[PDB]
Amino acid sequence: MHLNPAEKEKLQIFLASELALKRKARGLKLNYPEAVAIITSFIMEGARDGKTVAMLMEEGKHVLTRDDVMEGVPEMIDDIQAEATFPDGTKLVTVHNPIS
Amino acid sequence: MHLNPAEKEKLQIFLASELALKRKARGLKLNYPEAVAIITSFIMEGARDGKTVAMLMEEGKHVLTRDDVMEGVPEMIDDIQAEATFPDGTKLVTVHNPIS
Amino acid sequence: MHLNPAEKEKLQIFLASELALKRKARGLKLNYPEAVAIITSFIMEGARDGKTVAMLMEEGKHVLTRDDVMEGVPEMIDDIQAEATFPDGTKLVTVHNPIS
Amino acid sequence: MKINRQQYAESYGPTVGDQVRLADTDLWIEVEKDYTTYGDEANFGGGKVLREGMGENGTYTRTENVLDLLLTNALILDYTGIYKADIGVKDGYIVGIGKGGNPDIMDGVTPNMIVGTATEVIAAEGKIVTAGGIDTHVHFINPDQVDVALANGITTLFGGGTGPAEGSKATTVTPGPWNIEKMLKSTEGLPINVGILGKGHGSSIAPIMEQIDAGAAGLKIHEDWGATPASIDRSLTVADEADVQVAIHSDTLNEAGFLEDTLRAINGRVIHSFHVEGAGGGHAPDIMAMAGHPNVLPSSTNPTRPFTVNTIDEHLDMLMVCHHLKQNIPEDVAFADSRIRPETIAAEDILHDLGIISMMSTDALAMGRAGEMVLRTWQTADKMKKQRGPLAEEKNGSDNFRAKRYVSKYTINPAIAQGIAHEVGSIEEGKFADLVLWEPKFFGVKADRVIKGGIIAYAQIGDPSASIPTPQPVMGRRMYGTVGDLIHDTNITFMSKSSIQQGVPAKLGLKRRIGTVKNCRNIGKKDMKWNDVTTDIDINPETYEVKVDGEVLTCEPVKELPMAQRYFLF
Amino acid sequence: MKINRQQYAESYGPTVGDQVRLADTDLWIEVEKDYTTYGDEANFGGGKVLREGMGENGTYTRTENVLDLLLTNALILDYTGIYKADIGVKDGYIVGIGKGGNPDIMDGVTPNMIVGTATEVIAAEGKIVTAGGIDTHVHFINPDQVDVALANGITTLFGGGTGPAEGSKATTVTPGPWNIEKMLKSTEGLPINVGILGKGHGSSIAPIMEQIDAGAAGLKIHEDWGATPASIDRSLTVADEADVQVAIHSDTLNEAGFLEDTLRAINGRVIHSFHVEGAGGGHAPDIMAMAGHPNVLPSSTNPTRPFTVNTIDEHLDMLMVCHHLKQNIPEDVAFADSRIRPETIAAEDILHDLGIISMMSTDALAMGRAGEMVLRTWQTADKMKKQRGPLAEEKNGSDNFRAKRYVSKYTINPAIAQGIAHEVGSIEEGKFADLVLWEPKFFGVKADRVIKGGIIAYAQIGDPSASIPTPQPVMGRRMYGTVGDLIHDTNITFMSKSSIQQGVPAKLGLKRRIGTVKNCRNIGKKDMKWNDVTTDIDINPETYEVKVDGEVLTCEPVKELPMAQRYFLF
Amino acid sequence: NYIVPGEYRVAEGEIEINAGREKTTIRVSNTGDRPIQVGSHIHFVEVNKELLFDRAEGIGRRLNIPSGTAARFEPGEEMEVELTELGGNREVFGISDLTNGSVDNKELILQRAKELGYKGVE
Ligand code: NI
Ligand code: NI
Ligand code: NI
Ligand code: NI
Repeated sequence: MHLNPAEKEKLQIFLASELALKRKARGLKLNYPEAVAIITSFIMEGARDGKTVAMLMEEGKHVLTRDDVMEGVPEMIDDIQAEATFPDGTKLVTVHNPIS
Repeated sequence: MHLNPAEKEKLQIFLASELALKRKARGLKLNYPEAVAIITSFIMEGARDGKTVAMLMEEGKHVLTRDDVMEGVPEMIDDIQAEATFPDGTKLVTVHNPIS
Repeated sequence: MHLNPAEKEKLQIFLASELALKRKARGLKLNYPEAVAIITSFIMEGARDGKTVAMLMEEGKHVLTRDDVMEGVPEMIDDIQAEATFPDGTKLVTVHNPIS
Repeated sequence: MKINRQQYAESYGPTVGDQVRLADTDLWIEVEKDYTTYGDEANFGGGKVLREGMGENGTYTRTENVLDLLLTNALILDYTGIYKADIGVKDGYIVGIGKGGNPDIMDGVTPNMIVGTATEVIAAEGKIVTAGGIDTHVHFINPDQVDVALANGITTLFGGGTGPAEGSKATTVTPGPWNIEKMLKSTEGLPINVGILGKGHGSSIAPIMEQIDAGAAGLKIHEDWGATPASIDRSLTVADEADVQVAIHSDTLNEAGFLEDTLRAINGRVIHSFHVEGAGGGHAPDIMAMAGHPNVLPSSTNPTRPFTVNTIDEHLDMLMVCHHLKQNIPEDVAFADSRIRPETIAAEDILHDLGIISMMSTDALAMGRAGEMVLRTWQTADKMKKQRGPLAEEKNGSDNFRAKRYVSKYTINPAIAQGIAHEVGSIEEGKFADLVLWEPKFFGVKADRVIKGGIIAYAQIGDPSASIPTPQPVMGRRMYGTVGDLIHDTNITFMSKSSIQQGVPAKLGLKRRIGTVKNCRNIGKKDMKWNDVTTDIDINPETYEVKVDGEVLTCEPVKELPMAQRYFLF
Repeated sequence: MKINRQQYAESYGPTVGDQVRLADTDLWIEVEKDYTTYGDEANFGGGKVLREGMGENGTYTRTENVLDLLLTNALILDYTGIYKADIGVKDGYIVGIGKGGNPDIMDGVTPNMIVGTATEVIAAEGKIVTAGGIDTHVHFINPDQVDVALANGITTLFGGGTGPAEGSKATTVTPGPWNIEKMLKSTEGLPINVGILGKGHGSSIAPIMEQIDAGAAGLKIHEDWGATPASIDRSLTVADEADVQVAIHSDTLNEAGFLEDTLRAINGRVIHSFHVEGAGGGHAPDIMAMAGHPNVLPSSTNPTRPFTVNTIDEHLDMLMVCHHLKQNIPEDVAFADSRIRPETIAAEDILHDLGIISMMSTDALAMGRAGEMVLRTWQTADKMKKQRGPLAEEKNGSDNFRAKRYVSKYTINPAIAQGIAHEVGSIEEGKFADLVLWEPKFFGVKADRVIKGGIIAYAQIGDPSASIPTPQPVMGRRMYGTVGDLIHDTNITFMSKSSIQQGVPAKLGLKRRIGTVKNCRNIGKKDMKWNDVTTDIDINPETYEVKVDGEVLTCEPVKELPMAQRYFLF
Repeated sequence: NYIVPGEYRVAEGEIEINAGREKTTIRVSNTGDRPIQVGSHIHFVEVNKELLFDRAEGIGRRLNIPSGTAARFEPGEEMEVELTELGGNREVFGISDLTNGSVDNKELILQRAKELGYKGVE
């Protein structure tokens, strides 16, 4: 596979997102790391899909809403940042205030 | 996400449980680590759901039965122990003789 | 569970395969590490199922075809090798030119 | 020109009179004073103040009052106060708390806090900064326990053990000269401060004392090795000669004596009573009465902290494993059961709140959680505010008195008890620069950056392959202070005066900083900061009801805690 | 007997006139010459040539012209040529490039390249071998960054920092004697070569110079510490006395001067201009004009490399984080915005292609990606071939001229700039054996094996529990060169001549090889291999249009790159 | 009742910066063709040569703006700014090397500024 250090680490994010999505699907209000994981994996999969950085900067604000998460979680997340390989190489996506 | 050492490790348990559940679903009798993983992840997800320690001590005996596992596996598992964050903080669940 | 070093590492392969299969299912042509992960996890799950080494040496050539992967990926993969616990212990499966 | 308070706090952190919520608790701390000069705040970055000729002095060499490190705009939470200041570090020690910058052009610069060519900057604006936690009940069982401790803000581990041997899995003991030497060598690779306890057992002095001469920093008396009147007596005789502390886990079984017999053997000498509530061990049911005595330095371990609806149910099997007991032996089960009492656990919450139990500790991996000492301290304080109300000592709606009482339990008090408070345990000038930065939203839960001897040792930080360090996954990671030979300069091995005098560090090739244990035989409960209360504690032998000043101490268990499911992935 | 070319290349790697595609780019390199004797190629394995009495000599002791290591059949890509040879290593250094084997029976054996009893073999047939990358813009922020660098073929890190402190997160600076000593000690555990930069700030000489005497290998002038005329001047005065290099990140704000004022302060002295395009910092908008001057050694950092459709959108928030800026301060945002210009980024691609920007670098973790210097160099070359065509200098349809121009940017040129090219930076006899093997399909993307001082330090290798090392999962892993005390012999700490003369290594107990920084005040743009062009660069202050020789330099951003989604799991 | 973890509850009132120090308002122009941005703590007389203002009025002073903020001058832009007095020892070293000592030495500072072409010396 030739996995580098980042590829190994970022597998964890995907896994944490899968965990969090199962928790959401069985009716739980998500906590801080769960919410961060879901939005982060969303961004990295979006890059893999070939979306632009600008698309993901905006889409990232519509992944989870405040009714999906526990009290105070929206205010705990000032931004989420993630890097992934886009068609044009690694780029950084910054999503400001992803959950209103 | 601010993952601490235990959060990172315990992701592995969830993953091993998912692996084992796929193996069970395609008709395989489960082995020792598979059985342990399933029961362990069950406990940690139960804590996340807000069950009590006492509930999980008993529910843990009804996750897998001897017909779900290979010969001798029930007798290899004297107990399973797992810690998770309950609504009232980290607690330990001990399940004695989880597979009769 | 008593996980040894290889059991821990090989969990990653299963996870990478699950990731890659989700990418394939949403319509993406797979890249090099994705393709390797899928074929590798296929082999290890086949061993768990109790297939022979000889069966998997041949089945491994029919997991992905060139229309499943990006340009040049078939030619990048000369072989895939994986070890797993068969009913008769650990064995090595070598699949030559898995994607024509 | 004036700045409104909201905007001021968002730029520089809070100032005098502002309050900050601790994590998701209902505890609020208020800034008591601020060492700054408004308009001359230090800050670093593009176009900021700490630049040559401006807030950074360009004239002075490192010796001329210049710092190695300035933490700008810290909100300090310490037994000494809750206040706003810059913190200046040099030679690995805190040298100034006050106002940093450049006396060329700024008013109110503390004279030895010059930002110069030699100065690194850490931005503490908007962070709470505390001393590193001092955990004095550590079982050295699994080296993976160190990162667990660092992640919750612990910087010193005192205890014993050789790994997952049954003796160590039960008791904080590194027994004898050879095991002690081996573990001192192991300690060279552990990125945390360490002190090692020998076995406080014997009926002759020499077998006990030779552990102190070998490099132990104290002793542990534990019932699993025989907490007999003789072992108690000999250990304290050794400790009084050697100037080290003795920790006791007393005779739960009451086999050779009741509590009063243990106290008679102690004979007024200084002792640290571990897990004084007794779930972690001790004369059943009345061990917690220890915490009333003037010669006792009392700590709790963490699984009983605080009293919750799941606390009792986890304990029996935990105890059975730790103490190598068998379910099929009725007297093993009876011993275990005798230690587990909701009556004393409930009273333990209140005794903490009253300043009668002075210290927290983990009991890491032997009925305790290595990364939850700090966590559970604040959960206890929060529970007590909810159930008891603000303390009478509070003012302006803040919880500052409670916050000082509770922070002392895991910082200064264990350091005083162990004879190491000249080096560690508080944010004071002249002490080692073991500092923990916390975002208030994560306070007591997950440390931001842990500084050890003036260099960051552990941090919550992201993708090492990214353009900046903030992208995911953000996780706890060891930093440069732990790498190569820097691990030697950023950590202290605490040892007895005799072992130091006898050249043990040179004999073993120890390269870590060597700290001297001292002044621990001439202290008592009166010396426990904000937790100095002596009183008669009565524990009913039949009902386990706990009384102080004729009043029954009891409270309810809670179903939910803060600093819990909002934060943790599992 | 004759062998057709396809079969020859499949057995021994390519020979004279054969071409190889670099990864999935449209760049082709052609073998220029071959040192072998056809029929006497060295190879190792079952029934192969390197056996006693045959291709391995059985007579000579290690001193008698015998190698410690032979890399057989390497395709070398270096500023010195693109050619086929065996590479011989002894005492951790490259001692022979030519033809290895046994002079008993083989023709054309290079006299000091005998394969003997003492010789290990690495098969390089079918691999491209390059010098290890020299990254001269490293922020030491997170130790996990080292493996990231090794995985993309970087073997030397020059820069500064103490971990995730704000000063270090913004600037390549290890400030003052104490922080420098601490980081030299930390470096003992980092499996890569290292040189440390002090703070190039002050208005007196002594505070700056004492960093050099403490062990710094150079200085960084950074606007976040005040890139004033005084700091520039004093730093260069120090550097001229000490024979070390100065890197500059200039005054973006134009606060104390415009570009011409910075150049006047430099006063014709040698300087390394970091991120010369200016997104990474410098006089807005015209900093890139630096790269026209004969006394400037100009580098780029990697996030602008090459110009793509997503480049601009990632930059603002990246910059805000790195330089500790606030979104709610309009002048912070204006400063950040002033640095981000598609006009100069587009011109930067072309300036690389013309040999006007001489070096690449990462800016690891402070607006740069630790593992993408090599990667983005080749993506830039590929983009320029696609948009500009083959260079006029090329012949036979190969891209050899471009390949030499571009490989020089991350190997020899940074080494020359830093004063370390006597030790590292190219595959030449007498230099340290830092070598990277690449499968052509992974060239510039993921290194196969990274050799440090003659021992493999990092490799893409599989299951450690398997019967052979090729089964999955194949991932980057540290090898034996990084383990125990071998990490000392396989890596170099580069230091100033004065610190070496003053015995700093002995004083700090440094066990690594100690490299001397020298000959960096007597060089200029003319000394940058294949990238030596001086010219007047005009940057329009209103439109940011870049002109060279009266011609506007511009190109389009691309939507896709090679060396991207075919290879990476995320 | 809604809990924002770690939230502030700031006190009432306002923070006066540089309290008790003399304030001076002056007009400043960017005569150059690239933007110039000036930080809160730079000795004002030592700013970029192409800023035009009464240089004598910048001696011993800096911008009266919150610590870490700045004033930005686009090309050709004139703005009115308020200065405050430097504190501490009222000495400046380095920067543009116009002072290197007490800010009281106005004649020397201006002589150096004029010789080097800093705009606005009488
Ligand atoms: Ni105990
Ligand atoms: Ni214990
Ligand atoms: Ni820079
Ligand atoms: Ni940089």
